[PDB]
Amino acid sequence: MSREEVESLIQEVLEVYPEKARKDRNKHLAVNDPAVTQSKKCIISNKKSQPGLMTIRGCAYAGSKGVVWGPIKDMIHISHGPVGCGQYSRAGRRNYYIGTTGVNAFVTMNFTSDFQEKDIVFGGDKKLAKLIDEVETLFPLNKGISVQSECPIGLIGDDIESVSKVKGAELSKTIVPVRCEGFRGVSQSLGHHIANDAVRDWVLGKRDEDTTFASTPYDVAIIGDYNIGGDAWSSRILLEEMGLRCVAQWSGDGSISEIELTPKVKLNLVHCYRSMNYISRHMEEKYGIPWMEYNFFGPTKTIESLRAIAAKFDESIQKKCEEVIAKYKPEWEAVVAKYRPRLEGKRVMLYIGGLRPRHVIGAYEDLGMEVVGTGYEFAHNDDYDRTMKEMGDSTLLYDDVTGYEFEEFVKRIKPDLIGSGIKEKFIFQKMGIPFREMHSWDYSGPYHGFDGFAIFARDMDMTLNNPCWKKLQAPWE
Amino acid sequence: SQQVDKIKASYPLFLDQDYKDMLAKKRDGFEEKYPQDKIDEVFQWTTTKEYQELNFQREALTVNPAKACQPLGAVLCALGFEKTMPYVHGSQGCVAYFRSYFNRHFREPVSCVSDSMTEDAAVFGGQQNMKDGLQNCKATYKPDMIAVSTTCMAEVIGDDLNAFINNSKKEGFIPDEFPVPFAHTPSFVGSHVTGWDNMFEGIARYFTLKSMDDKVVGSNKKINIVPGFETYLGNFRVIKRMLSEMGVGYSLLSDPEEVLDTPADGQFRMYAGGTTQEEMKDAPNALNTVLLQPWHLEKTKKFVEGTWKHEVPKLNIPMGLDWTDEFLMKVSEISGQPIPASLTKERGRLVDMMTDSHTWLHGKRFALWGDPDFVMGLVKFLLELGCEPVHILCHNGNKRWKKAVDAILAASPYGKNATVYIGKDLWHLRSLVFTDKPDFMIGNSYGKFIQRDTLHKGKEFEVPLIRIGFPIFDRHHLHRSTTLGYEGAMQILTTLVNSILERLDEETRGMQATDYNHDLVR
Amino acid sequence: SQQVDKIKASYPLFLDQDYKDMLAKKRDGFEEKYPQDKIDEVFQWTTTKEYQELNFQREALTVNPAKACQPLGAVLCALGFEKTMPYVHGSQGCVAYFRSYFNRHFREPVSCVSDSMTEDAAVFGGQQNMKDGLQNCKATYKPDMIAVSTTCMAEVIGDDLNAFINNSKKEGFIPDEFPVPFAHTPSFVGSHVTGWDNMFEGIARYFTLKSMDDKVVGSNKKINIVPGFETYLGNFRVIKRMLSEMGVGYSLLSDPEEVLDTPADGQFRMYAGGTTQEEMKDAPNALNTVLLQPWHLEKTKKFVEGTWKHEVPKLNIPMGLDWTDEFLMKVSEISGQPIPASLTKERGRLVDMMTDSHTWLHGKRFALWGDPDFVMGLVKFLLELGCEPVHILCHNGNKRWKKAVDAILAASPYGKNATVYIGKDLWHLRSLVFTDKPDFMIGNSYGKFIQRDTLHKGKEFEVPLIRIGFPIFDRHHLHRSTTLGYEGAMQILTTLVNSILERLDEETRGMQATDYNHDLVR
Ligand code: ICS
Ligand code: CLF
Ligand SMILES: [Fe+3]
Ligand SMILES: [Fe+3]
Repeated sequence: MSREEVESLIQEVLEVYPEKARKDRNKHLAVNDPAVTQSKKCIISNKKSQPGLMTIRGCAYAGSKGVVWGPIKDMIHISHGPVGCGQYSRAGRRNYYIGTTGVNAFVTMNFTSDFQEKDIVFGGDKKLAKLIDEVETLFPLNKGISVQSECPIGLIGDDIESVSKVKGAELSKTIVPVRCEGFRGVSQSLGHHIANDAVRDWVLGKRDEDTTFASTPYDVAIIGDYNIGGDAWSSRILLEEMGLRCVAQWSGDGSISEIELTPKVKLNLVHCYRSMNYISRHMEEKYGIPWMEYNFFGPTKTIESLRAIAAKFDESIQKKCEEVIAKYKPEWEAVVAKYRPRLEGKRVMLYIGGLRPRHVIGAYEDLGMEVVGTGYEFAHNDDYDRTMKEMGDSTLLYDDVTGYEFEEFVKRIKPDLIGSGIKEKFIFQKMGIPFREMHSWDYSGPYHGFDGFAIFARDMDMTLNNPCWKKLQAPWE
Repeated sequence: SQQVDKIKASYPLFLDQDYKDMLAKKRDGFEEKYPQDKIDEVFQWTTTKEYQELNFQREALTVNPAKACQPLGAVLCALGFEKTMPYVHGSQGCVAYFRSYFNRHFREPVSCVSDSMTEDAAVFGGQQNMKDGLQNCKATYKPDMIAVSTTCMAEVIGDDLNAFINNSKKEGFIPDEFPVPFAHTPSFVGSHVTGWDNMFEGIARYFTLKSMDDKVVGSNKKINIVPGFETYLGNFRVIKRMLSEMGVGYSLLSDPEEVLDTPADGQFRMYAGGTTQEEMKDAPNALNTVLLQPWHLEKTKKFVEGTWKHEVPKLNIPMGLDWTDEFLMKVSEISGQPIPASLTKERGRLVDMMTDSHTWLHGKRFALWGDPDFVMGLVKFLLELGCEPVHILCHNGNKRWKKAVDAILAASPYGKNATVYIGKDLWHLRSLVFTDKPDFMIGNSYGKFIQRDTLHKGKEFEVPLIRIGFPIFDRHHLHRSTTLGYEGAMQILTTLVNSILERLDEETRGMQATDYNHDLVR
Repeated sequence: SQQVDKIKASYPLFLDQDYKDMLAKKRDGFEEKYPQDKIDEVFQWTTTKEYQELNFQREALTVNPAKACQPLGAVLCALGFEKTMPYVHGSQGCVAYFRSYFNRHFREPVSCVSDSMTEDAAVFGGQQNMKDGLQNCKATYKPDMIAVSTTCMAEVIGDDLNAFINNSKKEGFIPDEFPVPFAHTPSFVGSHVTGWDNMFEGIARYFTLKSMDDKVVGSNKKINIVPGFETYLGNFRVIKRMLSEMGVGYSLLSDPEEVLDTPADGQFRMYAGGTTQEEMKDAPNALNTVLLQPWHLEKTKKFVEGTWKHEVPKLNIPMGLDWTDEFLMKVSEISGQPIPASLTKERGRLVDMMTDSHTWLHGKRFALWGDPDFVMGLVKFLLELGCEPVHILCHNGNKRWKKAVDAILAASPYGKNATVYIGKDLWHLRSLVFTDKPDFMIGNSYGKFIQRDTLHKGKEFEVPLIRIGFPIFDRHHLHRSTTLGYEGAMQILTTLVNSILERLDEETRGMQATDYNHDLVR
């Protein structure tokens, strides 16, 4: 569509809101212009959601527990508060790991205090101490405990800092108290920030004086990759095939030892800027470790990222990077030859959280498809700044989009594919538009790396060209 | 490496040699993992009985619970009314979690909204959030009624839902005649079934407490049915079909099957079917009100008897032979309509399926968990099949329900080795199935981890999971099955016998070792 | 040794040490068994490509056939009429085998009778056997009519059924007005479906051929449905339900529905339901006749198009979306009744389930076998589900059906890797699944041996068996399922997707080895 038509569609969609809601939502919809380098002049981000408009955003408890701390496998994470949250967030995110669940790994488990009315009225400090004692009694092989605070804990002023400090000192254990109450902030981003602050204060500086770890000039840490079906492993195999040594993974398949060993690395490879930029900046300022953004979504982005990473080291690393690129070229070339004809010219609309709306555009372009509209759940203005460059002319940008807005935007655009979460999958499937879950990879994956590119292409081809989408109209209607 | 003609997903791609070598290198170099012998020792200890005593001595830690919070049930109850928008007063993360939960269980769109209450709203109150949210929801999604629930954050600070809604109506944010029923659903009290009960009671109060002057019992010659927290569309369908076959006028309140089974024909329907407002306004005029799941409909029962003057029958859930016949007989007595020949033929066919499968169903030891009414109905049905329940678990049960289940068990010789647990979680159940091993487990998708643990101990200690309950995430379209009535009994019996036969076939597939019992006819 | 608390059946009683030692002593002493390495070598050779070439070079030996003989289908067709006793002219062992087969498949009593022909009948004939059997059957079991079919013995010695029955009526053995339709069912021609066709042809001819002078097409404003050889009760139920819901008067000929699902009420009912003689006599007055399985109703089609003067439509079996749609449109066009909105909603629900499960269903390779029409419908549904059938087998199929299936496979991109086999048995299918391994097998209970062989080769070579078809002996109450129409499509889709997910869960249950993909949500 033309630029004058996207604005008309935006106005027609906004016409249904009341005055306050319309005025607020007019600031969150924009027509892309890659020339503009400041996203503040076109879109407004990181504000509170309008009440009663069916937002897709989550809470700070999600952004901390289910995002940052949860993937850590050797730790035990306590959902301090009522049951719901832990139950709703149990095993819903596919942060893959290797370990014996119930013995030394606890990712898919749900530990909760299960607050009652008497806990609200009288407190939860004694109950928390008893819970820590029972956790240590029944799960002796855990390497740490984290306390994720749910809303009531923040409201009633339960002092989990002192309980954590006392129990950790007396039991010689690392107990990290996290104030990730849902009502804090507007979305999962503040949960990311709180979890990063907890990591900085209670975990990161534990080995500040230990010098037993021998460091090589090829030490790297993957920052912000959470192994959604093995993406972290796929990236790690490429990084290790380059001659680089990965010491830490944050936090998919990550261990507390990797977090402790991170300050000894020579370079931080940040995948998700939105979630771990604060900890990357803290490490850069305190230990002098530089950090850089890398993207392993599609062959072009992967090759560019490998070359940029190899540019940070000596000639042997560059030679190994060239060897890896040459080795992996025929496979992704064959994948393109197989799947691009079936996917050429197709239009894609995306609505994901903080990073993936701009990171996956490269793969779609590698497969011959174009992105006609992308959007962020909770991303800040810097993410949109990076997003304007990657998106073409006259493409719609939306922040904190509502179900109504997304429904009519899709109705007016008629995209060939929609990539969003589980809360819009069936809405758009019943509309006759192929849908792909861009958070869990539709229980497939991994999609990062050369190995993940083939799975990505196969999944897009099977979802887009399925015979079921041509059968939604009865022959007699 | 990937071959384009045969692409591998995570399994079995990460079983390749390069990925295995990299995993081992990462582990040994940086994971600082405990030695494998220590891990095996700890697992074996966790499978023992001393660990069971330590686990059952728990007082403050809950591991893998089998329950949810009240607003989930409140939303499920609100979804059953015509053009009704479930509104949750509180934080948006709760609504997101509810929608994800119901999307995963039903594979259907689930409409729910929130006022997105923040820290300033937690300190100054949620009056402005309530006003703006009601106005915006009505303007945007245009529902005929908004049902308000609460999150724990609002309940702790004591939000006055009645005063907030009254002020919202008084300042013109909503029309004064627009129906906005509300209910208090504290998440630290009870569970999701309590939330369903609270929401239904609130809606019933809203449409019927101020207009009881012109109501007479039996005026409309109908029977009200309250289904409670139900996640099987087949139950609603079978109740309606049975009551239509008996020729009995019925008003099933809070019927959500239409909005949870919308067709895929090119358009998205936010609202479909549901109990109408006229049906609830005319509810007191019915001859009687029947509760399908009485053990979590206590407040509703109290309100109905106190206000509608309906003598609610003391009926169990229509699960199994005896209870389905009791339900049908009570309905026939209330309405005067005799039980027709079709239901008799269905009962005879079900008894003939029981007779056919009794040789394989007898003596089987079962561990089960779930909702109180559902668990007690399953236990009763297992008792009529000759099966032996061993571990009965209900995380949201109380002492009275436990006493009722104990009486049911003592009424039968197959309940001799059966113990009932209330307030326990699935870690306790794992300890139980490791110490006192049953043949099978009946529960929701959370028991697959218990099955994994039992398999890790050994093939002879494996306890297979039979998926009957809520929520089921790892299987598709199981929410379309039936649990209540004769049809549900046939479905459950077929599932159980086929699970037993599948396990037997798996155990006897070894050639020249165990295939002497790989019989063609079973 | 047996422990009273834990009494063991054959498995795992024979896995005990004493029984193991006894069996080892027997084998090493008096069996002259081949060495185990030789057995392993022979098995591995039988799993090879050269063994497949030798297996497909067969033209004189049949190993594990996938079909039965004509009198079985004749008996099944005769059981579908009101108070009709299936009479079999020949040997009693054939009747015993038929009753055992149908008792094992249906878990219900089956009534069939024989004249008990012996070598004396081979010397002379079966005239006296015919007369005595007819008289005894009429006296004892009081049938409304007797349908006569022949075994291979009666057809080899060339018995003349018409003359025998006319003589029996002439000499007072049976009343002259007693209806005794007959049909020739040679067991060396065709299969059970041919016997069903022949029996229905004989009954229709008996009731209509001589009384076509007062018949006018469309007088009764009804449509006739001939279901063919069917062993799924839900198929009859769904056809009746859809036709009644469309508002179409229908005359469903040869309904064995009620006699195969008799309720348990303390008494035995030999007869139940079935097509009435008035319906059979009034059939020529219908608007048209619809054959649900046209590929084994050729004789019936010839008769109804030549005698009844009905323009029978060229319809495929109503299996799957497209063919159910075409069947519904043809029924609507013949009857003039529009398609109801509820059927449209059911189709939309089927499409919704398809959209939900397409991700798991896509790319899966299936090897299937069974009757021609059922196999073709299954292939069509798999092609609409994004699955690739690879090994399509039909022992009782012909070249025209193979050409039609080839056209269907050419119509879809997912039929590129398919190959259709006719006149091949399950040993050929075993060779095929060893050579070109499919993900799953769809068929009757006879594929469990193939699954056992594949498991013996290795776990990663195992091809699980999905039990759809006839006969099913190792599972209970699968005969109550449905395969026709939208409801049967949903049931088949659910079975397929749940089998796939169960296999994935089985392959991901290993701790620290493959449990990274043991996802709670699928
Ligand atoms: S952490 Fe974030 S919503 Fe950066 S909360 Fe969310 S596993 Fe999304 S776009 Mo789900 S900021 Fe990760 C994300 Fe991106 S859970 Fe995953 S897919 S790259
Ligand atoms: S915004 Fe987030 S998810 Fe909401 S409560 Fe707060 S931390 Fe948790 Fe928890 S038990 Fe249920 S789901 Fe809530 S109502 Fe409370
Ligand atoms: Fe759906
Ligand atoms: Fe039976």
